[PDB]
Amino acid sequence: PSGVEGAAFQSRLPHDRMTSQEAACFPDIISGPQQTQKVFLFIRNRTLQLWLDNPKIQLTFEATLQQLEAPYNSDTVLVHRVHSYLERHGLINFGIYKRIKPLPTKKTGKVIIIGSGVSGLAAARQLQSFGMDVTLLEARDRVGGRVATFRKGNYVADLGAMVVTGLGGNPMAVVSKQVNMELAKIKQKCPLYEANGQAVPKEKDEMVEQEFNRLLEATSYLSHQLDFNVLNNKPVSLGQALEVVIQLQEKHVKDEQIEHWKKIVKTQEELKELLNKMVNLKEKIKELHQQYKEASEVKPPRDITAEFLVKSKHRDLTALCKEYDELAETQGKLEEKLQELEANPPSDVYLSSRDRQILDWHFANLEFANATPLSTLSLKHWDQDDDFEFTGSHLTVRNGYSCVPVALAEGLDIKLNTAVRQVRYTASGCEVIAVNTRSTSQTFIYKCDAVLCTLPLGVLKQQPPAVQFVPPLPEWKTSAVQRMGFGNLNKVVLCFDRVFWDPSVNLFGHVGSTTASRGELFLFWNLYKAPILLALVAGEAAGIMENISDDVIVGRCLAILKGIFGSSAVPQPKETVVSRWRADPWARGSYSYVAAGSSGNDYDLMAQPITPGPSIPGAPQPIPRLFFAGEHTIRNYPATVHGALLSGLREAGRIADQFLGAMYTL
Amino acid sequence: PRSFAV
Amino acid sequence: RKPPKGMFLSQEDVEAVSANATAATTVLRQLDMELVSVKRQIQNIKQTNSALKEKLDGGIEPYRLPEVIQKCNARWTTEEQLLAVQAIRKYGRDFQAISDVIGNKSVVQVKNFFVNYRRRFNIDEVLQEWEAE
Ligand SMILES: Cc1cc2nc3c(=O)[nH]c(=O)nc-3n(C[C@H](O)[C@H](O)[C@H](O)COP(=O)(O)OP(=O)(O)OC[C@H]3O[C@@H](n4cnc5c(N)ncnc54)[C@H](O)[C@@H]3O)c2cc1C
Repeated sequence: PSGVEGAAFQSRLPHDRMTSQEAACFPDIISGPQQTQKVFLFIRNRTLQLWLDNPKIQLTFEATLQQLEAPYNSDTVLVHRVHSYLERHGLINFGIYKRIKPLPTKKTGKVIIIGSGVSGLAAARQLQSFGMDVTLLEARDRVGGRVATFRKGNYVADLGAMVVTGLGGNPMAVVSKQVNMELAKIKQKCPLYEANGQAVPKEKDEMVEQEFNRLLEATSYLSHQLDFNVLNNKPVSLGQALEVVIQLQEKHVKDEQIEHWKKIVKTQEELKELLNKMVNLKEKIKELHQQYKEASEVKPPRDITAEFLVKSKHRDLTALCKEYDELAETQGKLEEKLQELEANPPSDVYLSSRDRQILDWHFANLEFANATPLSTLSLKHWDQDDDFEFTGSHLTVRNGYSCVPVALAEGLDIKLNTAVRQVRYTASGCEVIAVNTRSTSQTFIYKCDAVLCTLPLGVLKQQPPAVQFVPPLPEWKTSAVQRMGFGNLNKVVLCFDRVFWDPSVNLFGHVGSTTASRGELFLFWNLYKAPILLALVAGEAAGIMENISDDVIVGRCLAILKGIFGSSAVPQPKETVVSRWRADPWARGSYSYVAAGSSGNDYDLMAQPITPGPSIPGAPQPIPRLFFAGEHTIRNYPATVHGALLSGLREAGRIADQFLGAMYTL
Repeated sequence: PRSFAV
Repeated sequence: RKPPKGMFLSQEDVEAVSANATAATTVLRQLDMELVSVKRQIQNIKQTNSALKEKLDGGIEPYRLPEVIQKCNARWTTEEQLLAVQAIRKYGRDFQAISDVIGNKSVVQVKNFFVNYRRRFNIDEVLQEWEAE
């Protein structure tokens, strides 16, 4: 799409329909006449277009009305309501841009933001934009959180977020114009290499992949059509479903063979009855010939009964010979019908040990995508966020993704090396207690109106708690925390002095020996300027490999690489880094997934703020105090950078509405 | 999520 | 609506392969046995048929009698009549067999004979005695 309607698309909004959020802010319009709605929609779309066409400078209300035409520029308060709405909820003027209106003289309200990940930073910038007092508390000695970029000399490699998953409707598309990201497209061609270290033939590579894709659609069919979603009171996982489907396919292979040989025995048994009939006939033909021979011993002249006997037995012999020929005719037809069936049998097996191994790579890919064993993913919901996927090629931040959080961090009060230990929220306000990570006995107290918690789901999951909530988080919130899945996936960065791989290939796979190890170093990435190869440890392997030293892991890497490129073509790496995300105390994993027994609806529960009880009993219902952003709080874009980014924009909007009021709702 | 898959 | 074509999944089968912990391996075992059971039954009848084929070796070639080519005649020689009466006694109403025995009479001429000499050759008695056997 392009034009005004394209700007709505690039902002994840229907161009010709009002969203649920829009209905809340403009209930007058959406309940009103259809004509007004279309006016509204155009104003919204046009303003978005204006911002998107030039996102390096702030778009003021004045500048907006300036570029609007009649009859749309007539109602100036509608234009102001729209512009304010779009500014509040971070659809326009978000990220890094030159400010036309200088920051307000004095700040209103005070917000403490826990964590300076992308979600934290995105919110911070917005709240400061709205003229609030904002301080971020970060346990690490750097901003970015799960956006981690290794830098040494010329080597640059992301250990966390790495891929921009398409610019089509991506908020990162805006950011990429504001921040100098060297975005490079990823050619999706991925050659596979078996355990021995030799390429999978294009014969297999396609016939296995096609079967994989066919197997997934099958699980989807089991989920929706057959409603196979709960088994023995437990919720069915994607893994279970895939197993069930495969087994049914192995069953069909055998069912086919059984009914094929069953066809053979019936033909063979028809031949048996025909041969028995033929032997019994030759038996009689043999004897009847002898009788004719003996009857022909009576030489002429002979009486008529003796003549009759000769004639009679002659008829009876050619009559039975007629039968035998027709039975020998049938014999030839049944005998070739047996060579027909024995010529082309049904398939011998469903998948060979070589096939099943290549299929396991395809499963490992999925286990990398969801950062979890397929036995944990929800059958019904694992891919619920599919509809909201972006369009366009996937890209890599060639100069390292960290350039983004670092850029967002510019101009914000961020306390590094500050580990939040306790969050206290009451009717009158909040206090946050943190310690210095370096010397833990040194204590800090932060008093604020509102707390925005961007603690990773893994951190929120910790047992015993790393962060204490006073009062405890409500049942419904903590239940969502347990139900939701927080996965794990790790990276190995190999830095060489020379390129020994195919420079035109961005990624190549390695096929493991077992199902158990399908995720172990199963994929390699060639993305960066410097000679760097990046290897993935996914699925079950991810968790186990964290208890294994870097040297051993780098060894297994070189082993596989030598097997593929030549034993003396793979040098010793100059620099090596191995991530341990589940081990990391400020992450406790990689990113969330839809666990079995969870749904997309749990993500909504995560985003819902907390309102404390009253101080004095009988005092009025208080303001909401504790707010939640983060990758794990956005139903439609979970486990991503843009998803985090957006959740931060979301909460900043919600907090500003709560503490500065919404003047645009009138 | 699924979109990460190669 | 429908599963991918070639992929086989029925409501009945899903329940069967998930009924318990190892019901998956059980069902696949029964079919593995059923396959061997049928597969050896093939070689068994293959062996039986091979033996029966060895008996039929030679065909029926040493037992064939040459073609008796003779044109159809209108006249009933006394010989042919006596052949007929005897053929009726042996074959009954099978006019084709009786025609083959006499040699030079058409199936219709045989049927004519049944009517023509019905009284003089007591063909009633002759036929009722064929029925007696
Ligand atoms: C290996 C890997 C690869 C990935 N690849 C991609 C990709 O290609 N594309 C993509 O879109 N996404 C990717 N992601 C996910 C993406 O990086 C995250 O979803 C996103 O960065 C999360 O941001 P956040 O602000 O929600 O959480 P975080 O970035 O984790 O921010 C939370 C912050 O809170 C801090 N913190 C934790 N505990 C405390 C405490 N007690 N006190 C104070 N501070 C605390 C942490 O240090 C952290 O800075 C990947 C993740 C991993 C692990």
